[PDB]
Amino acid sequence: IANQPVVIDNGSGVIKAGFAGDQIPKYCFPNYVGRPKHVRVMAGALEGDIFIGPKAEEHRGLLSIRYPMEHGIVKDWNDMERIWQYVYSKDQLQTFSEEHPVLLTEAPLNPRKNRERAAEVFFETFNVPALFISMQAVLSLYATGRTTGVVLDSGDGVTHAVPIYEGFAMPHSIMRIDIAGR
Amino acid sequence: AVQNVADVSVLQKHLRKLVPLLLEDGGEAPAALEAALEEKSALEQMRKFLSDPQVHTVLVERSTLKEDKEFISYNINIDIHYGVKSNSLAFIKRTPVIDADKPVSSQLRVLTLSEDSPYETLHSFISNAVAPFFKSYIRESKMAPSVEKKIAELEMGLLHLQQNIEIPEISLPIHPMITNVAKQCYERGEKPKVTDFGDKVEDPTFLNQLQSGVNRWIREIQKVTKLDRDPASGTALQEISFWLNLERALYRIQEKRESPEVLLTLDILKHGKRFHATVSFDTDTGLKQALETVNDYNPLMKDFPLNDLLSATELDKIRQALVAIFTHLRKIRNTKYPIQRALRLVEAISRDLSSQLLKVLGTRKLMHVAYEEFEKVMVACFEVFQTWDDEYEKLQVLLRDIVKRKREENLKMVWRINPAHRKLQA
Amino acid sequence: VQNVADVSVLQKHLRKLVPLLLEDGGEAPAALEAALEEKSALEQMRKFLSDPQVHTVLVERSTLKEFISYNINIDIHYGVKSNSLAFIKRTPVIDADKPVSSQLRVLTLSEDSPYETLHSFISNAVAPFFKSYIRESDKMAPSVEKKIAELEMGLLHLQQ
Amino acid sequence: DPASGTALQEISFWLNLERALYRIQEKRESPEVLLTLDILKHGKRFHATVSFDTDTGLKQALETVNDYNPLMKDFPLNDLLSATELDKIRQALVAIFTHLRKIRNTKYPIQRALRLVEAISRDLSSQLLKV
Ligand SMILES: Nc1ncnc2c1ncn2[C@@H]1O[C@H](COP(=O)(O)OP(=O)(O)O)[C@@H](O)[C@H]1O
Repeated sequence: IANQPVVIDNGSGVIKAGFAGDQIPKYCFPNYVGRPKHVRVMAGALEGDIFIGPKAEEHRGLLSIRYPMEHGIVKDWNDMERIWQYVYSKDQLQTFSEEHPVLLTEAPLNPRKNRERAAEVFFETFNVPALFISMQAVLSLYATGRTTGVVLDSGDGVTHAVPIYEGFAMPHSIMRIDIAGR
Repeated sequence: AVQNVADVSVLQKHLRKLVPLLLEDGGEAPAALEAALEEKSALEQMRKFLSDPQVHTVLVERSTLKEDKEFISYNINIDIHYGVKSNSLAFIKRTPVIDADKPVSSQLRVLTLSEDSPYETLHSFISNAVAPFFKSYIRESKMAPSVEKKIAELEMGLLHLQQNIEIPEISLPIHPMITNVAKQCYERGEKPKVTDFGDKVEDPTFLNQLQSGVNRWIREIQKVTKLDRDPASGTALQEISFWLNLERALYRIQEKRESPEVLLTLDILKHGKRFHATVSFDTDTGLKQALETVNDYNPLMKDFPLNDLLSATELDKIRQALVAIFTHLRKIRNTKYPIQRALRLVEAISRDLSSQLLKVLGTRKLMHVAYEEFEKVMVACFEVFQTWDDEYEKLQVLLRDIVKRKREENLKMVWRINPAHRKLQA
Repeated sequence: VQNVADVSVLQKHLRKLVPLLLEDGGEAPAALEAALEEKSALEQMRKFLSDPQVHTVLVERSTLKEFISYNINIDIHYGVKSNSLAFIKRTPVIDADKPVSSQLRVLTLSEDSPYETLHSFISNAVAPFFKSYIRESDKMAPSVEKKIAELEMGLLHLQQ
Repeated sequence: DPASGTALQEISFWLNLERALYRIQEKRESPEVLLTLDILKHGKRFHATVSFDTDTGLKQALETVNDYNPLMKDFPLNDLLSATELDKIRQALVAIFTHLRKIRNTKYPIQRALRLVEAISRDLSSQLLKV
């Protein structure tokens, strides 16, 4: 038992999150981590090093923006921890990661280590009551309401097609190339 | 740091001048108080009181011993123990040791432990000197909210102690701001609408706290709905009364469920498109199935003829009583009675049968009568035993056809019952 | 349920009980006489002795500026330098022809904070009284004794 | 001092600091205090404004206490101090160390944490000596 499931849609370029049952995702921001490049000289400067979200977007000139996830695969887990931790901050959710089960979108054909270490991150540092990793095409077809059909997506780092038949996403027909938006 | 440990003089004078005002209708120090103060044991109790830093209390009892009309003598001890014919008293020091060059009374916490029973004694002192005092102190402003609740439920626990509730009845707390909103509507007489919060309805932290409260409510309901104990634990009347308590208690849980304030919270979660807590409020809570099983056993538990067995000292009264109770119990064919539950029930019935027969043999003086009266009593004993055997076989056949009409399985049901009456029969 | 206990009866017990708990023995001071002759206090004694819905009455010992300010207030409150002393009725009927002192319960409330104050009163005298009673002489008695120890521990931590 | 003192004093300590700083920041963010700063900035007496916005450790204090708060929120050490049953003491040890597992998201000083564990052991020996 918990409060409400939090649907955190990842993405190599734009993370999107909010509570389940919501109509539109209320919290969406780029999936990058910006830390300053210049030298802190004057006091009263922008305190704190790592910036994520609207503040990192605003003072874009100072940062040295990098991406922790590329081609749907996490390259740095520390930046991802800070991003997820930012999702649970006072600027986005204002909640705790102990009373919310987590729905987590994830791209197909990814390494097992993504699900494994991502699960460790949630259930250990966040200690969420329940985690559920899923595909992305299945969710898109559920969003349109129909049930059988292929799904052609191209996010920021991946692109794939999944022929879904009544929910059973056929695992032997998921072509996937790594040429996307970014 | 105290270099002036108070002399016994000022304390004895404080006792003689103040203590009789509480132990009489004003009055003065009686001669028994002076002899009771000059008791070597009492002097060393008050000296250990004024010298030992860990000693805080002491008992100044008002013993009223009879036929001397009653005498008035005083008992002094550091240990505090309740008396039934005495006005005891308690002296607590604010300091570890008293510095008598200030008011010694202002370094004593005189608490009156009169002859009123400790249950209502603590209830009186809490409800009239702790709850308004400490709660006013938190009104002027943490461990304190927990302390506050422990004050309330501790004193209420004394009531639970007295009346023997046996079932926890826990209320469902709602968020305070919602209570202020309903209070604002209560000042007018308007029904507090769902959209009274307006923008506050479709917000994240608001619905978050709402689900937190409803989730704790579900745990409060499940705390007592799934509760169960050993069917043979305690006497027969205890288990039977326990099922009765569960019936009325689950109805009280339904009462707390059907209030419009709780429904208002449910409307908040429904209007905010959060179906989880709403559907789980009735499905995740086992209250519905608990109430339906309660209602299945509800007529079976009301009007139980165990009192026919209570004041039955004559074996003929026991014969007719045993047949009556079992014929009333015959309605378990339509209410699905369990096997092992019925067998432990039967052994509980035999437990009370044995208890009644034990006192019956006590009030019989059977070791001195002639064989004529003893023969009649003997035959009456076997009369009761035969009513047990043949009617119990009728109840056996009754449960046999019950298990046949239900068609469930082939369990290893034990009918090798060794009740509480064959022990005396042999 | 036969009569009404006049203000003067408990006035006599107040003027004779205040010197040995709020003063340093002797006579009831001028502040106590003014407080006992207070019209408000007269109504408090009438409602405390002849109205079954008033369980309390408090005789506070307040000091301000080195100035004596006694008071009779039924509602219990706390002042930082208030060495309160209350009268609590046991039974909902208090008599006048009978002894008025053997029908109530008197209780001080010193200038210490209610943390150590109520911890001292409850934790020091309630526990041996209740424990020695129930461990001599129904259902939830030892668990309510546990609750007493829990309240005791909470006040202890509020003090330290 | 994280070394000496009871552990309860430390838990209550950080909570009381959050309360103090929370009320402090609400006093600071009031429009009256804001207008005093506006007056000094319009008067250009930047000594007062810069010293008010950078010399007080408030901004860092709120940050530090909020980083320690998840470990400090609802620390169940009272359970050791609650029941005399040795099994209850064991269960309290279990719940306490599972609550101490929360350090992964708090960045609290590990040395202070070790001293906190020793304070817990002082409570352990105290409760056992009592029982
Ligand atoms: N109007 C647009 N035209 C073309 N590309 C866009 C436009 N808007 C966004 N994009 C690209 O699409 C990406 C968004 O996809 P994204 O939501 O990241 O998918 P996922 O979240 O599954 O990674 C962004 O990286 C951006 O580069």
